[PDB]
Amino acid sequence: TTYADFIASGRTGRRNAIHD
Amino acid sequence: ESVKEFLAKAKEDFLKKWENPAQNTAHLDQFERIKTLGTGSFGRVMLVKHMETGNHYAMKILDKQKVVKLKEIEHTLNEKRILQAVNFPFLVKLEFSFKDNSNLYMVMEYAPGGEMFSHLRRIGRFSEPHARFYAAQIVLTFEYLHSLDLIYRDLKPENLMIDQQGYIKVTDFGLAKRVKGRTWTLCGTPEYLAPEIILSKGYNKAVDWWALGVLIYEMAAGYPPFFADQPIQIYEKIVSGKVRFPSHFSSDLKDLLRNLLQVDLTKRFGNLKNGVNDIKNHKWFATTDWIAIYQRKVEAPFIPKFKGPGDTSNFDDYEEEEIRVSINEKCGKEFSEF
Ligand SMILES: CN(C)c1ccc(O)c(C(=O)c2ccc(C(=O)N[C@@H]3CCCNC[C@H]3NC(=O)c3ccncc3)cc2)c1
Repeated sequence: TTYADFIASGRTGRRNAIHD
Repeated sequence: ESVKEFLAKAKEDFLKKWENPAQNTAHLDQFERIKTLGTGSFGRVMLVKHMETGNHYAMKILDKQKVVKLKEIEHTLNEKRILQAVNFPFLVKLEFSFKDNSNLYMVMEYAPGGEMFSHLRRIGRFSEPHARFYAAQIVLTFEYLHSLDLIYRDLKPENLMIDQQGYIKVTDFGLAKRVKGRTWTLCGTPEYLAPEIILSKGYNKAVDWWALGVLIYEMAAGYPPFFADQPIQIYEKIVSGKVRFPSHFSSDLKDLLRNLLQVDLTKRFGNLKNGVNDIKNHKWFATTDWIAIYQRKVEAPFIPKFKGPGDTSNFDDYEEEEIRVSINEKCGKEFSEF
C-alpha cells in the first residue's frame, strides 16, 4: 500500500527546509 | 467581524510596525529556561518562564555566527521583522525580541498542543472534516499574509502548532518574505515546493496555494502527494505533477486538490482574478463558516490533553545544551536592525 511505502521511507520524520 | 473587515485597519497597523520595528524589548535574564521544544539550523526553541509575570513562552535562540556562516542573515532578519509586525489569530504572537553578544532571541507565545506533525503522524490521517477545519484556518491566514504582500513559503505540519483550544498557530517565519511581484530564492521543504520554485522560474504567492494543496493531501491521506528518499526524486515527481489520490478521498476533495496542485499558474486556485474566493467557495468547503472559523467559534475536532502550565507532554524530547554567551560581541553590524 502507499501508506506502507511511506512508513518504510526515509521521510516520515521532521523535514528540514532547503535554502539559499 | 469578517477577515476582510479586519484587513483594512490590519494593513495600516502592519505597515506601521514593518516600517519601524520594535527592538530590544526584553533580556535573557528575565526568563527561566525549561526545555527544548524544537531545533533548527542555527538554534532551537525552548519553553521558558518569564520570571516577573510567571507567563510561559516559546523562545527561539539563534547563533549569530552560524547564521552568517551559512549566509542566512537576510532570511533571519525577515523572520523577526515580519513576526513583530503581524497580528492574526492563527499566527504565533511575538511577545519580545532581543540579542546579546552571541545570539538572537525571539520570545513567542507558547502553543501547548504541540505540532500538528506529531498528531498527524501518530493518528495516521485526519478525517476530511478534521483536515478541513485546519485547512480553513490556513486559507484565512494566507488571505491575511498575502494582503500584506507576504509570502510564507514553508507550510507543513511541522510548522502548524496546536493551541489549547485546538486551533492553529503558524510558526517559523524563517522563509517568509515581503515581496511585491516575483522572487527567486530556491527555498522551502522538498515535499511542499511548487514546480515553479524547482524550475528556477521566478515565483509569487501562488507557491503558498500549491503548498496548501500538499498540506490538505497529507492531512487527509497520511502521506504527502510526492515522496521519495532523495529530494531530487521528489523534485522530479513534482515537476511531472501526476498526482494520484487515495480511493477514500471524496470527489470534492479531489477536485479542490487538482486545482491547487496545478502546475499552470493561469489556472491555479488562489492565483486567479477571483483570488481566495475560488477556494473559499469550492464545494469541499460548503460546510465551512468562514466568519465562525475566524472568530474561533467552531468546536475543534481535536483538543490536546494539557496538564497545567509548562507541561510539554505534546512535544518530543531533544538533547539539551548550555546557552553560551561570549564576552565579545559577534556579528554586530550584520544584525544591527534586529
Ligand atoms: C534560513 N533558515 C532556514 C532559517 C531561518 C530562520 C530560522 O529561525 C532558522 C532556524 O535556525 C531555526 C531554529 C529553530 C527552529 C525551531 O526550533 N522551531 C520549532 C521546531 C521545528 C518545527 N517547527 C516548530 C518550531 N516550534 C515553535 O516555533 C513553537 C512555537 C510555539 N510553541 C511551541 C513551539 C526553527 C528554525 C533557520
